[PDB]
Amino acid sequence: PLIEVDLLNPTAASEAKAHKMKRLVPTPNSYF
Amino acid sequence: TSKRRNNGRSKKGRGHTQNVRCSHCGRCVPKDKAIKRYQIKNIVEAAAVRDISDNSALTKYKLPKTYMKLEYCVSCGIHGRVVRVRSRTDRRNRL
Amino acid sequence: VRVNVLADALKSITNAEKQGKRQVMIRPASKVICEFLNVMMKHQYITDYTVVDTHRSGKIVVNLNGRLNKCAVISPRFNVTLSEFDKWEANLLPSRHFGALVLTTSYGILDNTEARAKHTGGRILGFFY
Amino acid sequence: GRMYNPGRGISRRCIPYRRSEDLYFLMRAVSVRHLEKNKKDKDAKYHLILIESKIHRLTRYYKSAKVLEASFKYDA
Amino acid sequence: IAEGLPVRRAVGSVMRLIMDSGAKGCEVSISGKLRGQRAQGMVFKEGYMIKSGNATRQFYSSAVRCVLLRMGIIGIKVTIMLDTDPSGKNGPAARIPDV
Amino acid sequence: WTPVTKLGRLVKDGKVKSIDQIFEFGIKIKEYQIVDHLLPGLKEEVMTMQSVQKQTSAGQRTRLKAYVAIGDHNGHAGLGVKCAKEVAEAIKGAMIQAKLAMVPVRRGYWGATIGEVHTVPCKLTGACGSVRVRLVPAPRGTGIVAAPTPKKFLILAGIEDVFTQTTGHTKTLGNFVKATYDAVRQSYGFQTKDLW
Amino acid sequence: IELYIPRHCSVTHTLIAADDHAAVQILVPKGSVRKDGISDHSLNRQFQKDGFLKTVVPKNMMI
Amino acid sequence: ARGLHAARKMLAQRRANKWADKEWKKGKLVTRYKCNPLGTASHAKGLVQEKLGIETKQPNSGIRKCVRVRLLKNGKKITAFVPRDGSLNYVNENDEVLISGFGRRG
RNA sequence: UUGAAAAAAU
RNA sequence: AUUGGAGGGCAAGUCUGGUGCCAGCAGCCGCGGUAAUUCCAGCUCCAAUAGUGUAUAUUAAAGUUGCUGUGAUUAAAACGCUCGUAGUUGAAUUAAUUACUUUGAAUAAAAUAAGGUGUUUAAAGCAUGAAUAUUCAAGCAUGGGACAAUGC
RNA sequence: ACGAUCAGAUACCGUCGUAGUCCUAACUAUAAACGAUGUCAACCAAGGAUUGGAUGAAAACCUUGUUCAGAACUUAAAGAGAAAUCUUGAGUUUAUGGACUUCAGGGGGAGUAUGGUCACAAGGCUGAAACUUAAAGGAAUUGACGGAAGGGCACACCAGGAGUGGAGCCUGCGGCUUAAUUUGACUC
RNA sequence: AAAGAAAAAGGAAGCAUUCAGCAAUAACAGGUCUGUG
Repeated sequence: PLIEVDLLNPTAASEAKAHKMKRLVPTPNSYF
Repeated sequence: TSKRRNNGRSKKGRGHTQNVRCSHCGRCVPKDKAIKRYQIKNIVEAAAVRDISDNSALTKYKLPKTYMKLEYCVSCGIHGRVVRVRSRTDRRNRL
Repeated sequence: VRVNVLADALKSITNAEKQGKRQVMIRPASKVICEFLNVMMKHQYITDYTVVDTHRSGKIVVNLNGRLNKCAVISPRFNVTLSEFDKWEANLLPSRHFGALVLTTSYGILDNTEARAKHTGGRILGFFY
Repeated sequence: GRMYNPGRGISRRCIPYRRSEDLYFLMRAVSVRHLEKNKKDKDAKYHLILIESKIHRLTRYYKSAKVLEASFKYDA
Repeated sequence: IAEGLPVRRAVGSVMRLIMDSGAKGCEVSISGKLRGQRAQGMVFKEGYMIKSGNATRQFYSSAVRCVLLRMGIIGIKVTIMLDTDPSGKNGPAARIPDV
Repeated sequence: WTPVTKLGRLVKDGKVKSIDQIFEFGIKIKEYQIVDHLLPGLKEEVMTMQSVQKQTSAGQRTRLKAYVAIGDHNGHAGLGVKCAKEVAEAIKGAMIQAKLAMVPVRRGYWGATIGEVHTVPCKLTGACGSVRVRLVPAPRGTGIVAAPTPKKFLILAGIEDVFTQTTGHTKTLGNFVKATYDAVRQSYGFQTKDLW
Repeated sequence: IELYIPRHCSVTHTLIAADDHAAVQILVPKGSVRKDGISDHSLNRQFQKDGFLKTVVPKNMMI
Repeated sequence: ARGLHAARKMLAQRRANKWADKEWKKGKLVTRYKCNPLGTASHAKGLVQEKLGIETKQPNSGIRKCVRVRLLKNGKKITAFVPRDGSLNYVNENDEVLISGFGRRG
């Protein structure tokens, strides 16, 4: 986006909204 | 070059649309390229709507309305004053 | 498909600096991609970078400060003889005191300023203004 | 993107960050060869050609991996 | 013009001379075979100059001249827009004094 | 004489000494008389005369459009365009616009830091219309290897050794000089290493 | 050898063009950046570094 | 076809794409030695057969004096432009006349 | 409702 | 001491007689249909100078053959679409050949650029012989394995 | 094939009618087969809205948040272009190189001839030269023009009055005539 | 909200009160060298 944000460290709220493969470290959304 | 961005028609993701017949000249025109107008008209015009009510055998009869959808082509759509030629920067108006 | 991982990386950095971005992300990180950034850090065209470990050739974040003008890759790496350096400097670089080529040699990745001193040639990876 | 249809899906499994048959399933070609009853199904005839080349693509690769002996040949 | 000076300079000097002599505007017209066999015509103007009205009788100073050249004849017309010195005010004018 | 802008007053009252100070801070030169004071003795040059015609219901209103480029050989150049009925005013009206459109031209060396500055510091290309002119640094030997039309301009800008490659419809003198002028306009916008 | 030492943008650290008229200069006691709406936010990243602003931009946007 | 090992496609493409020019192609077809009345010769000697006058094109007017000349090496017929004003009188019937091209190449 | 054409160059 | 020109490209005449879209000049744009800056002539100067016009062919301009270096909506030009062999191009990762790269050896002279050398200068000539560098493509031996091709 | 209209109409307008239009089986393989925009891949400003899913709140449908795929749209003071325009590129290109395939080299001749090949056939695919010519062509500006539209105006017309054209005569013009019947002007 | 439009009364005169002269930018290859010293 035009409004640049810090991406080396992401916010905890913004990580949970991104696609599971588009995070800084892709992690599954499944439990158990 | 391109006088219109959508080439006059209104099809984007389909390669073919069935033809329809123009209501004035009967010219085969595509479904999207056609000019579609929906007409609502009472069978009895306003100059004679009260004439029926003076002598009507019923009591609370409400006169119905005619429901016809007219499709024109460009050749007699413009000639019929349904649409007109617009300015170059006024062509984008879509309301 | 992805033919050259370096080619897509450099154009990401070139486009980012044209938009004034402060740091950009390159999803793949090969050995040459990291090595190429090391050549551009000695000239102080970038401040520093990082290599996130993702177990799938993790991303790289490049920190840049409005200094990189045009970093580009070169289509299949041509064999640059030592005597042939003058041919490429006069074309690929803007001036004799500004540009910096990048080459790959057996002694590791080197730039044109130092590879001439080491007296060696080899293939060419790209350049940066 | 897909090999034949120009669709680009990115749905995947994501094996987490911690460490603590395909050829047989394509012989779909048998199921389509339905072709005998509907000989005019030109859309299934085209889709069968794609599947036939898919099998003729794993055959060419599995042979170089020595999984299948070089005498393997697919016939209906 | 008889001396051979170009119309762009010889006329311009006179057309400047009238300008700083208190004249509101001037009109100089030259026509003839000045350039080639085909005829041409140029009309020069500076300042303010009205053309329609009775004021064209009480404010104009016109004169028509013809100069014979080696090739033919050239006509020259000069009309000068006078000022308030030939006393008399124009039609459209208010000039409201302020206290 | 009789300035009306803020910058025009300071130059008239001897508060601004060098033209480059105006260029350094992006100030806009809104009067041509300012250039007549900071840079006296400006060489004049008129590249060509073009007659443009407008068709009307009676005839063709022919008007003359003049391209001129002025600037001392020390490193300043400009270019202005103006059209009017009379040829005398077309050059006269182009004097003003060329003065208002002066830009500082940066020059450097080619191989060694030996006085004095002769050539462009690096490679630049004028972002004109269909014409694209590329400037290449040249050694002390070769002069301005260029077409006669941009050679007249590059002499005024002060460059004495340069190499040019011309692409596009170069027969259009309106865009030929404006390609070179735009090439030298961005000479100071290119951030080299020494300007860090 | 240099006509003048050119100015520099304090937001993106690139040179200021000789005729970039849309540029500004703010003294409290580039043109292309301004015309995108970034000049408002980019200054906030620069104001807060020197402390003129305290808690206007979140810490996850300050680079 | 930019690849380092693809030096056959690029060469074959240029060999194919070079045949489409109107100028160099004339230098490899065997037509200069066959259809050109001059061939590769600078000048052609011939014999006069007929005196003819070709009217100019649409914008211009007038009759251009010319002669129909039959060569001695090929025997073909070519119309030749008599050079100067009133120079048609100098030429005669059955005499050696030199014919050598024109300003436009070939 | 009908409604065709305007010799070549300056 | 001549050749060609004196409308633009391209240096040079706002000179006088004839011809009246006819003769004609013009590589191109064009100049001539009774007031020719271009024709046939009379006067002058413009470029070169033992030189100068002409016709053909080679090269550069031509980024109009394009690896360096083109264009593909409308100027010329994206196969109607898909499958597919040859061909080209093929993600990251490891603390036996070949290619690549640095060196040498040998490598006809003449010639290319020249080292030296007042044929009076120069073109020349070698009257100390420049180490003279030359070898693109291949081949021989060798330091290195980043990028690469070959499969256990 | 008739009937109209027209100078003619062998056409547009009206009426009738064989092939065809429909299904099967076998051929043909061309279209403005068009988004006149090849296929795969990385980056890419702001905004509304839509189709199919996944995840929360609101308790299958409806309102809303995050995210993936798809056909599109609005703005751009930015990028490109010769301009129209393009932005899910026609951007990242004289600061020129991500990988691959095809096509084009001024306009005619001409997709013609010959040769080869496929098809029952019409035809398709491959496909030049001889010769001829300073232009052909692309996007936008002004003007003019429209048996194109919109808005206004004029004894231009409507409602009329007087008439001219018809008759004798004055006069001018063309024509004939002559020794000469002097000449300029030829729609407003 | 306005420039303005219309009726009637008054007024000698209320369509710009009516009719007239001058009347711009640019052009015709319009007529006159049978008007001229």
